[PDB]
Amino acid sequence: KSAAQTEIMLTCTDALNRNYITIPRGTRFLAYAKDTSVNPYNFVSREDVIAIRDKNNQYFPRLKLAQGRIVRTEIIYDKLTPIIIYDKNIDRNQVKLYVDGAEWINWTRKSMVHAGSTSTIYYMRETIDGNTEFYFGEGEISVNASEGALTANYIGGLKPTQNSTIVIEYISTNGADANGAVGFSYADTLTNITVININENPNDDPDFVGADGGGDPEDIERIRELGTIKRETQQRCVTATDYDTFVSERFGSIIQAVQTFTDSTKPGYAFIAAKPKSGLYLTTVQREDIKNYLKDYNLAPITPS
Amino acid sequence: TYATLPANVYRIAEAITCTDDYIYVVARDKVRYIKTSNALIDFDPLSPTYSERLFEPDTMTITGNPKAVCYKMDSICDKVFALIIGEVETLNANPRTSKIIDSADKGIYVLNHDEKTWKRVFGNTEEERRRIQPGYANMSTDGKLVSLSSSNFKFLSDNVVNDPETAAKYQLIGAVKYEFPREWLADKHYHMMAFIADETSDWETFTPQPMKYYAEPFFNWSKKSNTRCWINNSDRAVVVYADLKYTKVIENIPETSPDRLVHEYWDDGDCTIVMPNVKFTGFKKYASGMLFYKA
Amino acid sequence: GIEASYKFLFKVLYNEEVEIEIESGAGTEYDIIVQSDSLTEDLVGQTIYTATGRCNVTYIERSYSNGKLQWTVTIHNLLGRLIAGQEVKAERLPSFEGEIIRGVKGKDLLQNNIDYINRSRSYYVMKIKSNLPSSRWKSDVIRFVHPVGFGFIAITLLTMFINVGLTLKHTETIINKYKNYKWDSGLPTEYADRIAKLTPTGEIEHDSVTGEAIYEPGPMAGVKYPLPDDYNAENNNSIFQGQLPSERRKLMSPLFDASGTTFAQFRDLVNKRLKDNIGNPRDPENPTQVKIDE
Amino acid sequence: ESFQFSPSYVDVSSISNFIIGENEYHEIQGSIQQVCKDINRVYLMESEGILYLFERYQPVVKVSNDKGQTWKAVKLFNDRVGYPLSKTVYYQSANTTY
Amino acid sequence: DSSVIYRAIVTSKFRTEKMLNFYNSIGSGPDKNTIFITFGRSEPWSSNENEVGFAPPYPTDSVLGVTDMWTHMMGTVKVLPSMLDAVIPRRDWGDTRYPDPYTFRINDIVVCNSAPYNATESGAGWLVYRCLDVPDTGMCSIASLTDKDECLKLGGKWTPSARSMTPPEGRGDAEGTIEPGDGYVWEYLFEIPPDVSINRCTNEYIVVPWPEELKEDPTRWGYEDNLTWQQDDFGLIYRVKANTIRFKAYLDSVYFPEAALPGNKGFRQISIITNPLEAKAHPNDPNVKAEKDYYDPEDLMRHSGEMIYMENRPPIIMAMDQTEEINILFTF
Amino acid sequence: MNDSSVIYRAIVTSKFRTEKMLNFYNSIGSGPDKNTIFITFGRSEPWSSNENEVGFAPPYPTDSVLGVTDMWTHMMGTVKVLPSMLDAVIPRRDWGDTRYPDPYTFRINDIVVCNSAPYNATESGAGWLVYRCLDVPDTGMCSIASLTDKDECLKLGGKWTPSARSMTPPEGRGDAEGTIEPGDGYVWEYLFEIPPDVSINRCTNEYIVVPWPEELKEDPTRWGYEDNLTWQQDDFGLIYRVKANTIRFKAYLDSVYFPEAALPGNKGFRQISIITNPLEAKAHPNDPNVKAEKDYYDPEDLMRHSGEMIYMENRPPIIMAMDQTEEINILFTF
Repeated sequence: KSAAQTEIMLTCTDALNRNYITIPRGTRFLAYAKDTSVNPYNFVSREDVIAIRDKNNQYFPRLKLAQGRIVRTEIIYDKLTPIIIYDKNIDRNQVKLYVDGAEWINWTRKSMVHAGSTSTIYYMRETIDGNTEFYFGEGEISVNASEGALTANYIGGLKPTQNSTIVIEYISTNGADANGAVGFSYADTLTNITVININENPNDDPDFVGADGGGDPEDIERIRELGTIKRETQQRCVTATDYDTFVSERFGSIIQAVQTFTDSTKPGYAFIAAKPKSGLYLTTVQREDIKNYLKDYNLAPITPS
Repeated sequence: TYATLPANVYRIAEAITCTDDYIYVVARDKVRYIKTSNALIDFDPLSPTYSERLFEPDTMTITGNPKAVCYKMDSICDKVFALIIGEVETLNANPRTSKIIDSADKGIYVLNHDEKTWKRVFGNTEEERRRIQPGYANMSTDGKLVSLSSSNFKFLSDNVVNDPETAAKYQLIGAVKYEFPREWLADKHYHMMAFIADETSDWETFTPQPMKYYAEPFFNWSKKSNTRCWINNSDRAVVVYADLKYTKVIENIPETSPDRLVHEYWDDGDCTIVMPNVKFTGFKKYASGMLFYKA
Repeated sequence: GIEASYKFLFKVLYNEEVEIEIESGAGTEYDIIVQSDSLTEDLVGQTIYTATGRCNVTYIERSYSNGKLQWTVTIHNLLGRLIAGQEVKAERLPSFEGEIIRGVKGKDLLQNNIDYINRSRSYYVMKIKSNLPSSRWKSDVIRFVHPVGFGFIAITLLTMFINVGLTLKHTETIINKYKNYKWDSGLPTEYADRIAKLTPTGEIEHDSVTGEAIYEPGPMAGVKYPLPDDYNAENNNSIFQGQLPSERRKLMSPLFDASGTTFAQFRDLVNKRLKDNIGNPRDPENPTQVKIDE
Repeated sequence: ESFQFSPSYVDVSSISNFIIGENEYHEIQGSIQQVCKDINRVYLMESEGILYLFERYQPVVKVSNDKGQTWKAVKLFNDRVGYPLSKTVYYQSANTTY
Repeated sequence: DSSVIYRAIVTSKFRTEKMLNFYNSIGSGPDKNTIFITFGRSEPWSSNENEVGFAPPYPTDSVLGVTDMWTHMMGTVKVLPSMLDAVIPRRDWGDTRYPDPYTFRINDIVVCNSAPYNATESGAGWLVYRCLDVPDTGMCSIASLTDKDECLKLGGKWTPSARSMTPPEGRGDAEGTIEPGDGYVWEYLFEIPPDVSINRCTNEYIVVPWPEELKEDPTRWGYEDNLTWQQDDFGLIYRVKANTIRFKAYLDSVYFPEAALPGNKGFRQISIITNPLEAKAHPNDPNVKAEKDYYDPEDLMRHSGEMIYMENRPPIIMAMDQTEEINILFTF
Repeated sequence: MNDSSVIYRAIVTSKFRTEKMLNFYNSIGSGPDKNTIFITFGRSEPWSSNENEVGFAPPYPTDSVLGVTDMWTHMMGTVKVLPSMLDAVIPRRDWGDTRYPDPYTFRINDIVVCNSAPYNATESGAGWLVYRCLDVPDTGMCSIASLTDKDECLKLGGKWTPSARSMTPPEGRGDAEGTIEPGDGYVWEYLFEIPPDVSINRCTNEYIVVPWPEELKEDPTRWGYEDNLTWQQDDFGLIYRVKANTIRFKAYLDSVYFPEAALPGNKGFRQISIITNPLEAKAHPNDPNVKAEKDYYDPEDLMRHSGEMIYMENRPPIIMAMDQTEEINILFTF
């Protein structure tokens, strides 16, 4: 179940003139949705903002946003009982599990190998009953006595040490039924803030309604995806037409008309030919930047050109 | 300005202050109000009075200690400080450059104005006062910093307390564990600290903060060009050029005169505005967005 | 098949050990500018070598300076440190003769010779170059990893990880105070011990414990005697205080009236000695001090 | 690279938070030189006018626009200058260096 | 127990000096030790060698364990001071292959600028930063407490619960603060030239310069500019608290007279001996201390010098490729 | 890493522990390269309310600069440790003393001294001869640590308490090559000489001194060699064969060198460090700099925090009254 995102820039002032205002992550924005309901919907922010103070004292936080509540449910880790939160309104996109006293990156889909041993990456899966499991990797940082080296000993993410604290946070949402928007009513009691107005359409976009994600996906649409997994080579380019697939998928907003051709008698290169959608030759810090993001995948010998 | 002194501070000079409205000079803990522009002057034949504007008549002479040998003094916005070391050498008059000793009343001294009297907010106690040493101390100030300077950190009183737990697992009957009061102290050699305090307060009780450049307090502040200079003990001279944004400010000329490329036309309405093709090179951050025109 | 999959493989299956492999692969790139005619493109992908070093060419982009022709070639996976003034001939299309200026130093491999840098040329073979007997993984690198078109040779490296630096525990530090003797000296306050038994530091030891002779207390305690009613030659103030008191507050001073003091050196005060608790067999029995770590 | 722009941004100050900048820095380009015989007594002031150095007494000062690569000696102090008790000599505000 | 008690701990700086003492101890003249690496042990032990696990004979330090060794020694190499180097644990900023990519303890040296995902300056250099502070949020270290400062008193190690956006960008101490944005106050310390990093630095450790190579130029190391209240503070090997040293040599450098044996049958045990005497025909000769470059172990006197380290390992057969590497990283 | 397919075995032996120590002392010397050592003295502050007593103890120092900085604040004076004062030691077991628990015995490899005392004195023109160690225990009667027993179980197991006394444990200088075995079993292996002058000076109730190489190689026959054919085997030197593996240095604190501080009431509260390679005041800061070679520098003139602090300790009172010298012994295994 995917919550409803949006982006709003806000105008706030406060008694203190402090050179940089800051808005904490968790906040409370009350929002009406037309059609389906009457009673409000609770929007909570995401990440945080800084902005500045300029001319007549004003602040312009651009902060992003999402619907639903926020919950912690700390408990404690052990090597046997899996975490397994319960409420099915979780939004598996927005989560920060940190729990270690430090934040770990959500690895849910990066594949694996790109993260070596002891990497802080943690995983998650589905369950047979419909819940979510936060299970971590398997590996330890243990070091010998007479050695002294670090020596990451296993594969996957670093397994949290026993009895170590855990606290996680996810966005529990009321569902896609809140798709829409009305005037956002600021509540979000803070230290010193006065919210003047809110313009829910920054960037001066075209015809606009408060955006969202969908609800739970359908059933039959699930089956056609695994058929599109096996046939899809993920986190690699093994073919001459695979480079043209990844280069054009991401960078197609700038690059256009790519082809890659492998030349015998010069094994180990696989030149690719890319053209800008704007100019003629590829600029530096572009040609360089196209050469990256293919180093994360690549393969083998045979490195790009 | 020119000439010198109320004639009490003649020769025997100590530091400087510009402020904005008018200059400050100090000797033997004295002062002068010399106006930066449009001070009083007359040629009435007393003193050379060459139309070199004479100073304001009076003087403040902070606290009760003559020859108190105030150290370097500096200013930002409208306010000053004038750190004094101590001493006076314990004997009145005499040069202030020899045999400095430790005396009471040492402090930064403020000088919030309109009372012509200086408040002295930093050292109120031997704890804070001892932190200043006759050697190796400076008040130098980058814009909105006023770093002070120090060394000679020592655990004092509450820095050691309690330790019940060490009495456990042992018989010791008593123990003393440090509280590690946090004061940013430099690495390298001659570990240095800083009392830097800024805004948020009205200055007023400096508190320890990280020193950016390692003896930022020893630099000679400058306002025009807003750079700070100093000399490395290796005999090299170091420069800190401060900072800038990349704003070009394209084509700045008043409406008068030719050579202005950007200008606005009109034909039966229908605005047409023309620009040179702004371009620039060298910016070393990989960041992009508008060229972002603004006035 | 992609690099860093090996590093994931050897973790999972063949031993636990780390791996490092280098072919003419992906890697960091360096900038080198070379001047020649005949440098017409498609050299990208070839192997450039000089007398000193060997390398490959990623990107052929031209530079601009008057005279000759100067290209800035993007070079990667360099080994052998090509240097200015070298004649830089390409392996094939031979026809490349040129000169390098503004080179770079990629890699060492001890003595630098175009002959030695090749030895037997690896060409496109790949060096798995991780630990291991090489017969355990060799079956498993093929099948689950590696492309079918590359050479794949195995070589070994060894890492000792000597752990020295344990101990260095400083053991016990021990200091003991002295009452010592200088020609200043002055009035004692009474006396204690100072001799027992015969003349020559009487009855040397008991011979049971050997060492130094026993000491009997002798005259025990009382007033320090008035001193010769002045005791101060100049009535001076000696070291922060007058001579008549202090200036010799020491309870132990040579009188000339006993053989207790001997000569030179110092007398050690054994009543108070800071005693290392844990140590060699000898040890001072019940210890005076103890070292208890945090 | 951050900062999705919008309209409704009114004053530059408001979005001034996102602008490319130099973060400042410090260099050396030192080694100075002595004026008169006193290497300790010299002073240093850098400004728009670049690298003024002062003697304790003698009015002759040396100036370099090359950032210490080469020094040139000149007059223009034409007085005993000063012997302040710490370091600073040049102290300036709103131009008007003195 | 009632007695005077004193609580004392040797400082970590003691180690780095001890490390600096082992270096400089390599030289030609007397009072300068000379270290050799020895391999030997051609004959295989048991038949379970070449299998998995099974362990070797555990080596002993007695006189019997030394005597046989000298009988089996296949070849040796002399360690020159140039091929020895200081090393420290490297944490690449924002690398996902090592724990806590975006978070950092109070003081942890972290290299940045190498590989694209960290950019900062260009012109390479592999910049390094100590990190003097952290954002304050998240529970840390002993018991519970709450706030950073109180967790910094009473010992404690505070882990920031907020990822640190962007690498340290500047050339001088305390590059944080000075702006409403977050981040914390990294402190530049030196630089690593690109040329040395491709050779001298592996991915586990980054070299830190001996207080010698910093002379005959500082600039190459990016140390050319520094606060330096002292005329020099020249050696920074103390600043990093460098606790360890690392050795590297190519097996083409070690000398095997036979030249077909080490390849066919591996050297099963490696040991490093100090101060061997040259071959003496009879005990008619004065004692000389070993010099020049190779020493076929025939020319070494038996038990000639003392041996600090023995290793016993399965066969480790070696190919003749001009690159394979010794390591032997000391932790001093 | 853990549980790897290959498993290797590495001793690190003993000698590395000693040889590493030798390199420490092998440059203490005079010059720019030789990094001399300086000890240092303590704090004047009462350090607490409960200060003088047996229970309780100073707070545990901290290696951080926040603790490095307070010493140079609270420190007075630094005595210097010459190269000659530091010395390498051994626990000094001796046969015949009744004071120490076990009179003779001395199982397997142990160091003995005799001719040092009333009880053990023999053949004395040479003073202490005795650093010789026991090559083999005597025949049987060893009941060792476990169940098994016989002359076997030293190999699979621990050490032998021979249960039989030794007699005539004095010995000659030694047998040619290998050494003497006077009595029943208890073969003795003669280890150097130790003349009397160095004894009464640089030994103590605990431990004992061994010469460094560069002395013995320089001068046999004072420390008494040329009896040893195994000498020419591995050059002179022998700090290794003794397995010294420990170093202590000491310092004389004389209140004369610090007449200030030493007044009626100085309480010398804790803090007593060590340090390395300090520097002079420099006069005015710009100047060249010099290595500090002069004894008992005052705290001022040292360039606060010059050199690096190599050791720390806290001893809560001490005393440090005038005319009473102070002798500090500190013992490291490096």
